[PDB]
Amino acid sequence: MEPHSLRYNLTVLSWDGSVQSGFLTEVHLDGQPFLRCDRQKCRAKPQGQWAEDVLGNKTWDRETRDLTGNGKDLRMTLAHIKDQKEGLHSLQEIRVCEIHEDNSTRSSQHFYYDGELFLSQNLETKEWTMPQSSRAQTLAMNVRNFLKEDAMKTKTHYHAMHADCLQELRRYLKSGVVLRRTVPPMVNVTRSEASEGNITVTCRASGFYPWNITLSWRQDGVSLSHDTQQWGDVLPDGNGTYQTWVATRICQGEEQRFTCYMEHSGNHSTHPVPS
Amino acid sequence: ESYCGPCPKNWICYKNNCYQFFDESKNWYESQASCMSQNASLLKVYSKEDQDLLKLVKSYHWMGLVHIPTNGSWQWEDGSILSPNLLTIIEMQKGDCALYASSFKGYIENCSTPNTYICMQRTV
Amino acid sequence: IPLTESYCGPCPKNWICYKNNCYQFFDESKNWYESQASCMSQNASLLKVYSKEDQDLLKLVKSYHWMGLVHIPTNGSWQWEDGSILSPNLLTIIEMQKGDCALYASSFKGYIENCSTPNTYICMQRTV
Repeated sequence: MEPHSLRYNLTVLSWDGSVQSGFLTEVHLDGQPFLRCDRQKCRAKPQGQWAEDVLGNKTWDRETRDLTGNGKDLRMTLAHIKDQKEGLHSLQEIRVCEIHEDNSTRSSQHFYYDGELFLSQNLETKEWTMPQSSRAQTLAMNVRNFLKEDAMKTKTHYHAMHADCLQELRRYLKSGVVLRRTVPPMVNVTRSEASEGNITVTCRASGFYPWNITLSWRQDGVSLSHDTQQWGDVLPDGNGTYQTWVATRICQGEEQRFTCYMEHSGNHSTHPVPS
Repeated sequence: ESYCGPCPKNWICYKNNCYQFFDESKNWYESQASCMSQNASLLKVYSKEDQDLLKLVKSYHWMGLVHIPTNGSWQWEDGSILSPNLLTIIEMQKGDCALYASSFKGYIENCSTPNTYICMQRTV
Repeated sequence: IPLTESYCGPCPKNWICYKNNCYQFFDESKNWYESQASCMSQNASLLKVYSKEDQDLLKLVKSYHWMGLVHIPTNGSWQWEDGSILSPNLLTIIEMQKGDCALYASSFKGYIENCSTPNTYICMQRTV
């Protein structure tokens, strides 16, 4: 199964070299919109483990306290980036961590300027990396030097940065706010009418999660060619789950000879064509 | 000495000077006032050696440094003229006031923009 | 209202004094034990946090600095350089490096690190 993750995406803006007061920070938990914080406060985006609104929000003080500090720091960082082009400019600092099945972790820090990545650091190895672009390299050095000389960022700052993200991911999981549950698909097999002794059988699987799923038709138990089948994409429901479908043409009468094989998160089921 | 200079009750005392930090976000003007309210002023920076402790300051705060257009120089809210070789000033937000940041920096901000501030008062 | 200007208690020459507690920041990265000794060699100790209120200045310190928070194998708890157990809602202790010491960080945080790793430190002397 996929790893639990946490992502903070901070963004600061400037107009004609003038760094604006407000900034935004988006927190995503296991790939879901979790928090929205402007210069003032953090607020939860819908669906919790609750489903109403009253949740113990005020603990958003912790994230409010910290995300604002980083917001302010990033403003000083944008200030050191002198650009001679009128208009808007944006600077983003994206911090992300993950927890895989084996409980091993992954974690990084990325900087974006006007939408393009220019610097990043693997917080596991502590090794900076930058795109092979004349322009990106200038930006990179500007920020890396500011973090060294002005910001006064030590070797320990990055050790703590790595820990912070991981401890908060664990704080959210340990609190049960993250309810990643499997939702087995519903399976329905339907047929079209015989337009020359032939019919199109369709196997539809819907409302499932996670995203990964295997669907395919079989003749006498042997899976058909990919070229002889029509595949639907995997579409989000609008409820947090997904639907997809597979189909194939068969000579009317051979019906009970065909079956739809499906495997989704451990379960492998077989579905015949209705009679 | 074993005792730190005359200071308002419960303020931070270092080398005879007194400081205090205020969480309440306010604009320069409204901040300048907050200080005077307690017979003080916005942080004034005169010595890198005497105001040594200023290197430990996290984040940025309102300072008492203003900018006068007519001439084109930065001078303290009292009257004093920023003594060269102290603060490295940086253009952050278009404006006439400046915030203090760790390792003797001064970021320019719009005096109307609320922020936290530091009030200080010297000794004779 | 008047304007009462008082003095701050007995502190080593040019140390910081706040609410009758002395503090000094040493930017000479040193071993935890080397720091303990450094503060003990001045009739002080490594910073001890006992109240977010009495020591609110600690809210605005940047970077990480050694403090008297010591581990205990038997239990697994923490206590200061004098049996003083660590109070409940004072510090958020983040597990940074597997170690038995802790660095103090801004906004009452404690990062666990290797006691044999050099870092800057803070000494604290509680005025008589």
